[PDB]
Amino acid sequence: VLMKRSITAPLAAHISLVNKAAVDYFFVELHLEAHYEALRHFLLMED
Amino acid sequence: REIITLQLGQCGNQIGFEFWKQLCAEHGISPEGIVEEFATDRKDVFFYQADDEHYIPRAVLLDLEPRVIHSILNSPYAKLYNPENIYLGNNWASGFSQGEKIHEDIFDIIDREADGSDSLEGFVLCHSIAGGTGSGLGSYLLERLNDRYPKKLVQTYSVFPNQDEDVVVQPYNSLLTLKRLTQNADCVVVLDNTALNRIATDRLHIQNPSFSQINQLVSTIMSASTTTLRYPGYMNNDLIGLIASLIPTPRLHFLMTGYTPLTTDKTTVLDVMRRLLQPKNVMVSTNHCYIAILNIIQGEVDPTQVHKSLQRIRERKLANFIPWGPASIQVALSRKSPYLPSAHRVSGLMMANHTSISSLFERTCRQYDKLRKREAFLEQFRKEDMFKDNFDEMDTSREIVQQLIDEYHAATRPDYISWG
Repeated sequence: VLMKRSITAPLAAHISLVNKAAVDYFFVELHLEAHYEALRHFLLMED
Repeated sequence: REIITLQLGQCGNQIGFEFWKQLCAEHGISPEGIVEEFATDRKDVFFYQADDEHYIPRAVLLDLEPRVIHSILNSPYAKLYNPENIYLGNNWASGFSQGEKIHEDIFDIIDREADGSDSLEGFVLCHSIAGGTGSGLGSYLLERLNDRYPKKLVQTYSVFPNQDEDVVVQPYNSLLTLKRLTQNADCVVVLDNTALNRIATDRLHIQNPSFSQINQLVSTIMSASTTTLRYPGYMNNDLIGLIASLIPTPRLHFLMTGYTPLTTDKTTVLDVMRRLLQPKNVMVSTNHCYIAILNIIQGEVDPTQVHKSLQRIRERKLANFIPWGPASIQVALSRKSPYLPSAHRVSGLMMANHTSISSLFERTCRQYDKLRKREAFLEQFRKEDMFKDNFDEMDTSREIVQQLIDEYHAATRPDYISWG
């Protein structure tokens, strides 16, 4: 219908994929999941 | 912290050798000591960091008239340990008299192993009551550890002689060694021949080779009790802080030891806690109730189930205790060992003080008294005569264990401002 949300449907599929790639780029490359259990490992006495 | 196994008795040396081969299979090590290629974690609780990453186990072998050292000699476990730690009767009094004359060099062995370790905190004993050579020599070693080291721990993983009334000299020896364990040892983990033998006949189809499977059971129990010390958790990994919660009553330091897999060949923590509080899963043999309970769960565990399990266990009144304080059931978590060769990695353990063990102690309080009245089973050995002329040490042991019974029954009461 008349709206600017018909334009976004073949574009938001790439924008959301870029966002998911950013979060996965955090986890599997910068090891963001290991950093939580590393700071835990000294700050709530987990060593 | 770091503890050194002092094995004594025939079954004590058997469970010591079984414990070291169990830890050799458990850790990623060779039977020479060399680190493997599938093995950072801590390997410093029982092993010295020796020469080529040789995790040499720190142990003391004591006996009389050697039997099992030949089986050690023709095995690859004379190449894992023994850089010089192996030292070469049938009654408590003969063992006491034999340990009296050679107390100097065995105390030198204890000093040598204490100097060998890097942080001495306790002396753990892998011992069998009335194993033959263990009786008497073990009690004298306990007296030596109490006199020389009041600042360190004495831990005793031990089996106690119950045959359901076999041998007619073992109640005297076990009662005297039990009095020595009360006055000269700091914590006792109690096990029984009938309980382990009955569970062995239940889970398997054996009755005659009880010793070789009792070695496996005691080794699994000892590895489970030291799993959180050997492999790093972050709760009370020193022995002092771990046994600090385990003993609620300062004279009643005999702990129940259950194990939810009887054979290790899914489940929630609620179901294994309901299993684990039942005495049929416990390898230990009126109003009886616990004083304080603690359990350790290691495996593929979800921690919010440890929450809900603790909630439902204490509220449905299956943790049975009437204390003189607030002393309660405790949850504890452990990490299951990486590179166990064992499958089915969910396993549970309980360390709790129960007054029901007093009834089993009362059987020994019967037996010696019965064998004192018939007077053909004290046997009138001359070593017992030179131990004590009046034979009042056995009456002293009976008095001490009678105080222990009255202290169990007073700990059932909400008052411990009065015991008998």
